[PDB]
Amino acid sequence: SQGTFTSDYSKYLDSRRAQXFVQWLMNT
Repeated sequence: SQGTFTSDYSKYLDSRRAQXFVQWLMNT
């Protein structure tokens, strides 16, 4: 099963996506 490295990397990717969304929400 995915270890801490892979799971933490996925949380990092999720953080990038969520920040992506934050930016989109402000865009016009």
